[PDB]
Amino acid sequence: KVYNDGYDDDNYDYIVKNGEKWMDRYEIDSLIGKGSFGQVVKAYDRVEQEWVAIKIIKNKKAFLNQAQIEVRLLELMNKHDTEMKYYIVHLKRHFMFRNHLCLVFEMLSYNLYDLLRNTNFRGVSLNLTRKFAQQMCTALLFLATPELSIIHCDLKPENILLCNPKRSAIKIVDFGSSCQLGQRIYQYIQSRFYRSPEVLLGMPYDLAIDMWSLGCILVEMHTGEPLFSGANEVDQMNKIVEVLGIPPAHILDQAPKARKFFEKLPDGTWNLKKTEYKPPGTRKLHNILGVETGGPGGRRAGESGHTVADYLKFKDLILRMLDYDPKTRIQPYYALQHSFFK
Ligand SMILES: CO[C@@H]1[C@H](N(C)C(=O)c2ccccc2)C[C@H]2O[C@]1(C)n1c3ccccc3c3c4c(c5c6ccccc6n2c5c31)C(=O)NC4
Repeated sequence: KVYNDGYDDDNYDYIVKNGEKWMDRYEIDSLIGKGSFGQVVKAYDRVEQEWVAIKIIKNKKAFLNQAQIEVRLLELMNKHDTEMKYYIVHLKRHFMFRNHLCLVFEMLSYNLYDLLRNTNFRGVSLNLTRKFAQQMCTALLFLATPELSIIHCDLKPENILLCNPKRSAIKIVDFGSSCQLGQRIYQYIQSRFYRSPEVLLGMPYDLAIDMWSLGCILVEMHTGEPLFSGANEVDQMNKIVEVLGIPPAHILDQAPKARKFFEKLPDGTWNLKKTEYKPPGTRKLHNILGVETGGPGGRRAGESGHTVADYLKFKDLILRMLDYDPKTRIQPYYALQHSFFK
């Protein structure tokens, strides 16, 4: 039982070895990430004299073909001149090495989930959250470039990395599972916590599903907990409704999976199917954010930049991101014009 001459394990993953030299160029330091696609390695590039992250794709057609699509999107994105591209992780180059496709990315620092973990899931300031909010909106404006029209499709704290551990600059990484506007190919998409209503109801969707994700992420960044932490899709929708109420009838009348979560009563209105929740719309975002009670858990009482006014602008922006209708849900260009960023 030997795989690819001893270089691979039984999952077609490359057996990583610390200190290994590739092509008299890359000095492999250690394994820093792992996934179904394969592995991510820290390394030093002798030619450019810089630390890089090498994503080593499994030696398997399924995963190689997926990675070739990633490479297309990244190169497509990195070609565009506009400065909005410096919120996407840079793909420096790619190559084949002992039958594994290898993507060389710039090396970034911690991810926003690490950040939350350090606070013991109590969150970061509204002032830091604003900075992240603006940069993420700018990155979405970029993905909305008509010639790109890219749906990241899986936005979450662990996919948003800091450039430098002492600055607020962030970049979105991992477009491996990244949809693109067009004919619908997929329906089970996004990570559950950040999955939009249109996806849950099996409806048409577009770039607006990333905006939904962002709304959930920003609240999470300031409280430290996920806004909608569903253990399954029923739980997920039920938690969304707690805060936002029953979705509008005109959406549910069209929703193919409306009946997974709701029933249409004889009077024509929609209610939740019974399955431990607060009534629709009664777990108010106002109170989740602690608008008038000194922020979440009162921990921001007396910190500057956390007044009622400051919280009202943030709350308003968030609600416009969590619009049930993806046609009127706020768009990136308008997000950046909001009072919360002035
Ligand atoms: C996005 O981070 C992933 C890894 N997660 C976030 C996890 O394993 C986590 C899952 C759940 C909860 C917490 C972490 C961290 C690590 O490897 C992963 C696979 N990666 C990928 C995957 C796909 C494309 C690009 C990357 C990168 C990249 C980097 C990266 C990392 C840098 C430093 C430490 C860890 C680390 N990682 C990185 C990573 C990177 O610097 N550039 C691209």
